[PDB]
Amino acid sequence: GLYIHNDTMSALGRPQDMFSDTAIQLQPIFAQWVQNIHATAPGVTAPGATTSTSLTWGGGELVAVGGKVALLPIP
Amino acid sequence: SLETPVTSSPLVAWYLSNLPAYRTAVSPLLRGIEVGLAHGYLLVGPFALTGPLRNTPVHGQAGTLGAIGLVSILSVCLTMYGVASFNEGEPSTAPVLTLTGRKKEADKLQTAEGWSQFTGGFFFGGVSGAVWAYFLLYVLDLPYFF
Amino acid sequence: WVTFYWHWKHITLWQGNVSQFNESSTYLMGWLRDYLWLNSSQLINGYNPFGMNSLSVWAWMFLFGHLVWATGFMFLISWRGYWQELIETLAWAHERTPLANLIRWRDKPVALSIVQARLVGLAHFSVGYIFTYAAFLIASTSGKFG
Amino acid sequence: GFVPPQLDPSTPSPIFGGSTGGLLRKAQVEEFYVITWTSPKEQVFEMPTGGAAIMREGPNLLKLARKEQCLALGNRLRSKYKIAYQFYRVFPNGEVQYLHPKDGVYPEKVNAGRQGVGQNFRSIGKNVSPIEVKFTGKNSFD
Amino acid sequence: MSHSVKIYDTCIGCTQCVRACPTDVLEMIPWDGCKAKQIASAPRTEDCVGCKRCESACPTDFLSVRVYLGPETTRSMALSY
Amino acid sequence: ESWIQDPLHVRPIAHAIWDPHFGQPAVEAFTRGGAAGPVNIAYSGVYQWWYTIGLRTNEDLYTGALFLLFLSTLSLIASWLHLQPKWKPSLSWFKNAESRLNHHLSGLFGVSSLAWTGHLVHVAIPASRGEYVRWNNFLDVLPYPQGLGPLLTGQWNLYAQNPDSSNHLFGTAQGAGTAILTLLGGFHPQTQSLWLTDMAHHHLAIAFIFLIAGHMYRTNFGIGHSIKDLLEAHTPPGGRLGRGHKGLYDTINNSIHFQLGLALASLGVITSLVAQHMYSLPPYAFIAQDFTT
Amino acid sequence: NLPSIFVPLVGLVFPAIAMTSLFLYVQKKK
Amino acid sequence: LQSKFFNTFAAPFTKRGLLLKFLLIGGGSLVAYVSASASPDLLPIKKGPQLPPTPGPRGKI
Amino acid sequence: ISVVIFHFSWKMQSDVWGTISDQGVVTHITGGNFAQSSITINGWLRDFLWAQASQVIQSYGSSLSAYGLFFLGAH
Ligand code: CLA
Ligand code: SF4
Ligand code: SF4
Repeated sequence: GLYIHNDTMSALGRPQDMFSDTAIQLQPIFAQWVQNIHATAPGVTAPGATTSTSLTWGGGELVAVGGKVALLPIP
Repeated sequence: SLETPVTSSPLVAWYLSNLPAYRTAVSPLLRGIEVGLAHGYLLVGPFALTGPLRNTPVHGQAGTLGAIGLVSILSVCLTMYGVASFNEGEPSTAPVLTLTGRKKEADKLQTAEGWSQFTGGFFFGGVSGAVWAYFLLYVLDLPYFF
Repeated sequence: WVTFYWHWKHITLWQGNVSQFNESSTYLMGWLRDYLWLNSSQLINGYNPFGMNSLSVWAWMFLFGHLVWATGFMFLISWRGYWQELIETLAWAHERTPLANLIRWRDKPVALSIVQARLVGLAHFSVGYIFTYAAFLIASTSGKFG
Repeated sequence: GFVPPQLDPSTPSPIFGGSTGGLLRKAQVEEFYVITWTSPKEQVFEMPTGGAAIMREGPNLLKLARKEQCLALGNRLRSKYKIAYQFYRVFPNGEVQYLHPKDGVYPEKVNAGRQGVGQNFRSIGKNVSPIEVKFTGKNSFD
Repeated sequence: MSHSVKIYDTCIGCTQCVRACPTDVLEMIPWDGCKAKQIASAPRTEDCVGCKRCESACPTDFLSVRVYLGPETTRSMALSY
Repeated sequence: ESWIQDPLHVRPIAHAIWDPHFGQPAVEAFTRGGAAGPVNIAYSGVYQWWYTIGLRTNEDLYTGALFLLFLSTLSLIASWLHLQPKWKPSLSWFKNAESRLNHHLSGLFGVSSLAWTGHLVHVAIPASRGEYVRWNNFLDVLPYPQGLGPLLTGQWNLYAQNPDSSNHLFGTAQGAGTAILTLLGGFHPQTQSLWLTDMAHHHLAIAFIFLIAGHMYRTNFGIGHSIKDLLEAHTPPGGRLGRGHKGLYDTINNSIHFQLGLALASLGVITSLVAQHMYSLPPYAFIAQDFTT
Repeated sequence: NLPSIFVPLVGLVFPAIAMTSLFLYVQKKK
Repeated sequence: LQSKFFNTFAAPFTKRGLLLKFLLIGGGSLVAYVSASASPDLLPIKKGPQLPPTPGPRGKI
Repeated sequence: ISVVIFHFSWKMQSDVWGTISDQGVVTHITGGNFAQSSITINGWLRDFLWAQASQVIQSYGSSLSAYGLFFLGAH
């Protein structure tokens, strides 16, 4: 339904009543929170690790190989 | 059915058995006016805060108008049921036996005259509930998150 | 297959590009690329995160055509006996929920009959099949008016 | 004619924890069925509404909401455990009606004295075409 | 009478329909028109659910028990609620 | 009224839009065709058809609305009227397959086509030559300056004398000839449609075929075929068609589902025929350049 | 002007009275 | 006290025949009155575009 | 499953994959349009089915032709 309502409002020229980042917002916080935890895990909760277990955690830096992105934090 | 904690327990069986729909031994007019009070005062929020006028300074008076109508429509949907499910002189269809086995009176609500009283209670309570929200939320309006 | 043929042959003519039909119309990808995919560029932009146009209503109906059509399959493929067992559980849940065992169906609920589903399933398929094409036919031609 | 039916008494039902497949409001308004059987040994069977309950010694009794259910168990008992059974129909007011053997003998074998309701003495190809019954209350088969 | 169940004269008295009625409609009565000397009979058509399995077990030229679906009642619709 | 003034640059308008869910940029977007608010552009091609058949202002349309509204009221009376006793036909009335085929062939198909010819040469054709003829004055004007004579004498060879010139502007008198019935067959050069004077002739021609085809079957006056007899007589010798068409009279004349089947089959074909002919031979002015229509 | 009255009447009221009228007629019993 | 205050002040709305008439007829009048006398600044359609029209393709046709 | 593998394909092309500048700025395959266009059902038609089927559709005459045929053949 949220997709249908989005589409209807957009079709009627009301892009300020759609569900999007620029309008009524629905932010996934629980995923955004857990992303935060795994980003700072190398600091405290896993002192052995040099870096996080991946690069899609909400922090860090990309890895470039031959002019092609390997990974970067996925928002 | 089965007796699980949810379907039978002192806390559950005291919560349900003491709200207007189940207080089988009081006048159905009041059982309609309580019900309309709780429901009416309830749905004034989402109409006023999420409607198509929430940004405008008429968000207070556009939600209330919205809730007032929805109470009116349900009042019609109430009357259509009462007039099509009961006959003017037919007795009540409610169970007259309690769990212990004591044969109590049939509920007056399950009756053409009773239900038509009940909707009179719901409608008057519904509009009364939905104005009482508007008064509080735009006179005595400090603490709230609106 | 008839109206497709009339539209594309004429839509190339009206632009004075009659070579395009006379070559692409011998292999299927020609019909899929050069008629469907190509001519629907203006229709699907009826409304995007940048703005809307006159063609928005035809863009909306276009999808609305796809939606009813896809609901048609539900009645053609899934046959009755499955849904009938699904209703019976539901008609049990409603009979045990407190505050909701006070409302009783006058006419018992049953799943659609075998023939009815076929008729209903075909009604959706036809409606969705007309509205879809009727939207693409008008928007694509009127978009260029040529 | 020796057909005095069984005249249902009130006996003890089997041990069972109860399930969601029991009667519904249809029982309180239209009708519901009971099926009384006697066992020689306390065993475990499977209920038509799912799950397993244990029959106890001697006269049982058990209520089900349809007729297909009373018989569906009725086949299982007569087949698996070689055991007798009837069933009834109970009305809201309280009048109980004898149903299953209907003569004391299962309908599979022949009793000299039952009726012949519902028979056409002609092959099926000889029915009348639908023009011969139009604008009447008749049908081809009737 | 809810549904109409009709048994013809072709029937050879094999007691395959009666044993296959799940709600006890059909039954067997004496005859004199077969070697088996018995023909089926349908004196309880009310409870007839319409499950054509009663005549998926009649082994004759075309059929000897036939089922015509008419109006539906609360038991001929097999409603449990 | 505006679309007439330039048929190739003014979107025909179907109706107005009042949808209280519309936001502001939609209200702007759907305002077109020289209106003041949102509208819908008409793609049913009514605008051209009413241009051709002579309508010219709004006011012709309003009375056009009222009249049809009255005709609808008349029909509703009839559906009620023929249910009371002393107004319902008996069986033999409906089953009269002969007297019906005379009227339908001669009255329904026949006269109506003759009368439509009358309108084409009393209003339509005069409209396309700048003459505005209406119920007020249609008694003064002459369809042909020597009208109603040349037909009686037998020298019908005058009504095709001096047709519309090649350089014709559809709404005015430039190049406007005076011929009313012609046989030209081409296209009107300006509007890319069939000539008016052909279409008047054609409805006049097939106004005759049906009238003469209408007196075939016998009703009350002792002449004309019996459709039962024709079916019986056509029994091929040699037996290759068995007893042929014997007895098909009653089977058709007693089975409604048979009569409906035939009606649909014939109606199913000509509708495809209508679709195939309209797009090749545009019969309405300025409809071959409105591509969407 | 006139659309603003006739659109709601055929869109909101005339449906409501229609649905509520049929519902009684369908669900009658005599 | 609440019983008596509520019991008399909801009596007119109770007879189901009358309640059904007043709901539709009165409501249908109110829906009519609100839209026919709404501000143009809260209903976009009720106000006009008041902005220039964009021409279509191929001239204006 | 189909929507999952649609979700993965668009999210990675729009937010993760893509070339990388020598300077350091990153340009993803579809220009980062997932966050705005994926919320409308018509969005999944314009910018995913219609715009990312270009390569398969015009894959005639080069080594990717066998996919052009299978695309039709699977329909
Ligand atoms: C095929 C027949 C036919 C048709 C369909 C039309 C159609 C039309 N004519 Mg027309 N006309 C015709 C023949 C026809 N004409 C003939 C033969 C003449 C010469 C006399 C005229 C002379 C003429 C003039 C002078 C004018 C029109 C006008 C019009 C237009 C408006 C109609 C109107 O105002 O109704 C009103 C009609 C009347 C008041 C007369 C009604 C005549 C009888 C009663 C009709 C009988 C129908 C019948 C009862 C149906 C029964 C149905 C039942 C079975 C259910 C319309 C396009 C007008 C126009 O172009 O724009 C304003 C106009 O001014 N016509
Ligand atoms: S359809 Fe079923 S119930 Fe009816 S006779 Fe046959 S087997 Fe018995
Ligand atoms: S199955 Fe057929 S043949 Fe056998 S007993 Fe029944 S009706 Fe007779």
